[PDB]
Amino acid sequence: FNKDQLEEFKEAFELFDRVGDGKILYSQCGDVMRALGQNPTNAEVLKVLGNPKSDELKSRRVDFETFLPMLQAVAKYEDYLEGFRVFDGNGKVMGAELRHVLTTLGEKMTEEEVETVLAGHEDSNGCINYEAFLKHILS
Amino acid sequence: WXAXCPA
Amino acid sequence: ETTALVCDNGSGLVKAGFAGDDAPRAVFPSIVGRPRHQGVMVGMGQKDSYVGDEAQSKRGILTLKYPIEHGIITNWDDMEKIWHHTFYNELRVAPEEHPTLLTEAPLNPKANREKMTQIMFETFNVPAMYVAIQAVLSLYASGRTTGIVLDSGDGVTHNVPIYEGYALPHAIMRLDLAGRDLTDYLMKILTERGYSFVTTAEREIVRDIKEKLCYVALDFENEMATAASSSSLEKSYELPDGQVITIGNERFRCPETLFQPSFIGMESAGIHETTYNSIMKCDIDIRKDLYANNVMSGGTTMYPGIADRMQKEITALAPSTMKIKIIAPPERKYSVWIGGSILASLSTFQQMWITKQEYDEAGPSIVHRKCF
Amino acid sequence: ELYTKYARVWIPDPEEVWKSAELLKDYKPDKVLQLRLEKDLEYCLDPKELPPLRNPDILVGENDLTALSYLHEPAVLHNLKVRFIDSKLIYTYCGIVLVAINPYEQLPIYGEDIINAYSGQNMGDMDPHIFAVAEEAYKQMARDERNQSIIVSGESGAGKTVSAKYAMRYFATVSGSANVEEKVLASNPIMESIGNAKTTRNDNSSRFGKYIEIGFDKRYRIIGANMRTYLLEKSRVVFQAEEERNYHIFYQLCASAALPEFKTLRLGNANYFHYTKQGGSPVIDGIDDAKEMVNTRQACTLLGISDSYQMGIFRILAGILHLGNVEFASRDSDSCAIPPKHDPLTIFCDLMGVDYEEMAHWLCHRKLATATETYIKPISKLHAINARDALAKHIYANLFNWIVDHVNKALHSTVKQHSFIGVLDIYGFETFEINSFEQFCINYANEKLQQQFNMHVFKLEQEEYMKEQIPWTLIDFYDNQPCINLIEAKMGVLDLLDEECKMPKGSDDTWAQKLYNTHLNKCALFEKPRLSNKAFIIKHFADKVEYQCEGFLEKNKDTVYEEQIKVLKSSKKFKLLPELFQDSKEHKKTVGHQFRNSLHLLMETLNATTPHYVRCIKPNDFKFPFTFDEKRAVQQLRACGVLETIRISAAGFPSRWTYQEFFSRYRVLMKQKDVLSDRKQTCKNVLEKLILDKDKYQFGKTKIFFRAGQVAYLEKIRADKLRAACIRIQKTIRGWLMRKKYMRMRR
Ligand SMILES: Nc1ncnc2c1ncn2[C@@H]1O[C@H](COP(=O)(O)OP(=O)(O)NP(=O)(O)O)[C@@H](O)[C@H]1O
Ligand SMILES: Nc1ncnc2c1ncn2[C@@H]1O[C@H](COP(=O)(O)OP(=O)(O)O)[C@@H](O)[C@H]1O
Ligand SMILES: [Mg+2]
Ligand SMILES: [Mg+2]
Ligand SMILES: [Mg+2]
Repeated sequence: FNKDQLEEFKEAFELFDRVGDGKILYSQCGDVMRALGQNPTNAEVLKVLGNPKSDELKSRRVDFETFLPMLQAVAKYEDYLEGFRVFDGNGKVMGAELRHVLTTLGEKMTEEEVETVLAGHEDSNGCINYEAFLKHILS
Repeated sequence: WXAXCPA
Repeated sequence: ETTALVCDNGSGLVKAGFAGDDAPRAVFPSIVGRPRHQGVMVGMGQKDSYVGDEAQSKRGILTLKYPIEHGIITNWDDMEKIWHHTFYNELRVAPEEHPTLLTEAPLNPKANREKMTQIMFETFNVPAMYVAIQAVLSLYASGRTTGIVLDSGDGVTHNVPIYEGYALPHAIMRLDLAGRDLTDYLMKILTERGYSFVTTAEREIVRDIKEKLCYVALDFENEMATAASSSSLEKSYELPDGQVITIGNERFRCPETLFQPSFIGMESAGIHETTYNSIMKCDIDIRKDLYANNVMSGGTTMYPGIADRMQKEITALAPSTMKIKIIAPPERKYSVWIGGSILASLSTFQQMWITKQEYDEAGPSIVHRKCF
Repeated sequence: ELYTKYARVWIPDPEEVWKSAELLKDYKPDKVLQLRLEKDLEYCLDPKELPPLRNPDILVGENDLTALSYLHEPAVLHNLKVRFIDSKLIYTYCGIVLVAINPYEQLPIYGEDIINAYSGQNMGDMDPHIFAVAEEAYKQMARDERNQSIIVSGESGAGKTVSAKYAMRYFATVSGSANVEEKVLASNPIMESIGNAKTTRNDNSSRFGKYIEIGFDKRYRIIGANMRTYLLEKSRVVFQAEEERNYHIFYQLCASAALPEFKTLRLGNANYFHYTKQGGSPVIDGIDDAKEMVNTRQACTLLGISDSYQMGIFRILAGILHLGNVEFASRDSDSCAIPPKHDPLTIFCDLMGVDYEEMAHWLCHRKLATATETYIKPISKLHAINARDALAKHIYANLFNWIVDHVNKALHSTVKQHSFIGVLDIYGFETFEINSFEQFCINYANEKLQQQFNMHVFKLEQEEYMKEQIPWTLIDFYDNQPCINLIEAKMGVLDLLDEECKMPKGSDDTWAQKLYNTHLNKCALFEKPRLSNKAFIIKHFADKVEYQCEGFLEKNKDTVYEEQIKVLKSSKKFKLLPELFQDSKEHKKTVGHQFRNSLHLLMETLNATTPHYVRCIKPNDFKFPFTFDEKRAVQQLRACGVLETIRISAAGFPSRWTYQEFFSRYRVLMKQKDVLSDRKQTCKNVLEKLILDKDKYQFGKTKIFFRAGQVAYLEKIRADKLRAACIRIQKTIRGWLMRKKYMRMRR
């Protein structure tokens, strides 16, 4: 990473600093990594965070300099399509079924996140064009 | 029998 | 399914039947007759020899022979006629289909067992057979595992002590007195009264007199004093021609020779002393249990009063402090058959039979090692 | 391996036979499992067993226990427990068998609309119900003229009667009708009175096998019914263990004794008579035997036993009771006599119309006849008692056969029977803290029925393997014939018992010794209990059962002296008593041999027929509606052979899938390279990649056959793939939404 990249990332980081001490919480680290173009799993985020306990995850604060090695470690289409084709072969996906699996399997997300990402992508039948939805969410 | 008694 | 035949050859009566029925369905004398007079009428269907009840019916014209004398089979061709008559005529059963169980007195020659087995396998083709000791079967019949069996048929008398199912073979006593030689004694004393019974048919008449009118005195001397001094004891019997004959002290005096064999001129002691001398050969821990069971068997023990005479003089010989008990069921004439009928129907016994496989392999010699 | 983190296993527990646990750290080969419970546990893994793995939840609750991929005791108990408690379904297939759980509650499912809904439907089509067995038997009978049986097994109170009742209600409704079902239901009070007894575990245990034949005409209209009976427990009439009763009728009769009609019988209270007295327990809690008498007589009336015959029956039973009081004084070791002017025998002779002097003579003497010559001879006090008790048993068994024939006169109909469907109510395998000649006979009958079952199921598997054209060799027969030959061959336990009855001075001490000599180390199924010389163990299909020798010789003896029968046949006081006998080797047969013969008649009746099996289980002792007790039920699933049936199916190919439904389920595993438009060849290609061993499955014509593990293994790899895809996608979605919120943070 060059100085400019580190500066842009730090500026973004400081925008996410809600206390003014130049730091974010551990629980925001994943959000910042995702905000910077990475797509780490929650497990990967916790690993680079050092698998923090609830208390430090909710109240311990880290500056950009401590976040940075973690960002580096995290940083270092056809599979994505087949992964979506799992839930298909007419190029659609039920909105109900995608909602159910994302809110009920794996590292479950909230219904509001799923509604937000799914807004405008399902048709009148309640079908999602997953190639278009995938390109959209990868953009 | 064969010696002593008659049968 | 298949049920063993059970046959007891005896002397006098053959008695035979099927295992697990309760009394023999063939009983008849083991007697063979041959006609001795010149036959006159042409075209009569006249026959070479008669067996069993035929020879009793015609006995006026026949010489009657017994093929068994003192439990030894003396004449083999007549014995085959008696078995042939038993299986085909009396039981109406083909012998190939049934195990056969055969009965014998102890201490008699081995050739007798070898021949009985060679005949049952080779001529009759009996699939399996066994030869059993007569006295042992009277315990099966009387529900005991212990006792000194006293057995007397026609021919041989024997004692066999048994204790919890072990025989004591050194203590077996055998005596040739019983049953036929009482009849040959009765024929001899009746001549003293002026009656003469010589022929083999007249011997069958004297056998019937003996079976009806003889009894054993409790005290032999008191009754000879009484019968010399009275008519009170005297009974009369009607011969087959309607003559009537009158019999006095002879009737108790005949079976007393069981207890005093010197009358006929034997050396040996009476049945009471061979019973006691048989218990004295057993080891002292068991004598108490033999005195408490004495089992009488066979027809010569049927005389009225023979139990009470036995108990009286064995109680004279025995030590004073013991129960002597004589067991004499009213059925005892059949006890050896009833005991063999029980034995042949046990399930444990189905491995005991000599099978024809073994006779073919080992020859008739096998009987000695496999049977008792 | 299969034991991964977040696996689930069943672990044994004292208070419910198994409990669930989640495997908190994955296992590697050794001695440890870290387990988590719905908390925290460590469990010793010990010789060897791993704890039974747990089925994936898609399989749990399905209508057929053989649809489960892991087949084992806790999975079966769990599927029955969820279907019963949560669904309130009470019927569940296991293979061919229908398992039926007593709800102790009324249910709507028996309505005639449902009767119609089941008619004409094959077993695949509909959820299991007793009508689905009745309907199968009915159409099998239509297809092929072969008669059909329905066989209902379980501990009494498991609802075997109600199952038969609804089974015949089905026939009455589908055929239409002739008022059989009412008469058959009206017969149950008398058959329960003469044939049932209290037992240590159970009131109203049934001690006989009852076979109802429903006969059909050429139209398959119901003609009428015929009733047979088998395996009656004769020995109970004269002997009971502690806390057992005689057959109910004796106590109903005794309690009635105050009534005007029964005054002439001179009945006493039930602990006066020797045959009722022994058990210790005259009164059942919560039954009024005096009231039950009324239902008995009422059912006699409805079936048309005249009140003349009813007083005849109660005369004969009071006869048996008074007979049991006759008491012999031994005047010698080998002779006995009845004390003069004996009141029990005086009343017995008055009741039965016989000369006192002839019964008093013939009870104490026995008669033997050579063809020319007859001897009367005495018998000991033991033989006199054994012969009196054999007379009481012979009267009772003939009275029972007579009441059954007078029921049959009411049930028969004159139309010639074209064919029949027959329903067999029979007791299941039995084990108590003490086991005795009764339990030995019951467990031997159950060994015979279980053989006939195993061999029918094996036949049906060979047919299904031809139908799918799979080689037969893969299925092996499991044969309990060695255990049958232990009991009934020559030199078997029953054979040596019948020998020791006639053997002189036979006894329970010497019989056991003959067993140990013959069997003890020659047969694997017979074992001697370590600490005792009076008992023996037989390894039955269900379990090892330990039998005490101490009763069997008294219970096994029957011998009835002809002279004692001929006294009773001579009676002219009343007409029933000579009628019972009207009818020689059979008088010599022991109880064990009469039982073995009645069982061969039963096996001939069933082998003629094509069976269908129902098993009834009783989920709790206290009759609480829809409660289930795992420790109660595991006993009855063991006794009904459901668990061995399942073990025998768990070897082999228990799980079967249509190619269509398999492909539908597992498209997710297939790569789009290898999806052909022929599904069957795709499946054959894919499964050989997913499962290494061709042995672990077979390709049938229309169905794939799996061994037990494999379908759950496929469910595991499916779920783990679908989990990985879900996580990967949802991390992408969350990443986009945080990137959008960063775009807001610039904006
Ligand atoms: N499927 C069922 N539906 C409703 N009630 C049932 C069912 N099965 C059993 N029961 C009840 O269980 C009780 C006894 O059933 P029943 O068939 O009469 O057994 P039983 O009288 O003990 N015959 P047995 O089992 O040989 O002793 C009664 O209260 C029935 O109503
Ligand atoms: N009632 C009887 N009283 C006395 N002697 C009898 C009686 N019946 C048969 N006998 C005699 O006993 C012998 C028959 O006894 P049995 O046991 O039949 O002989 P075996 O044992 O050889 O067959 C014959 O001598 C016969 O005379
Ligand atoms: Mg004799
Ligand atoms: Mg009931
Ligand atoms: Mg019942």
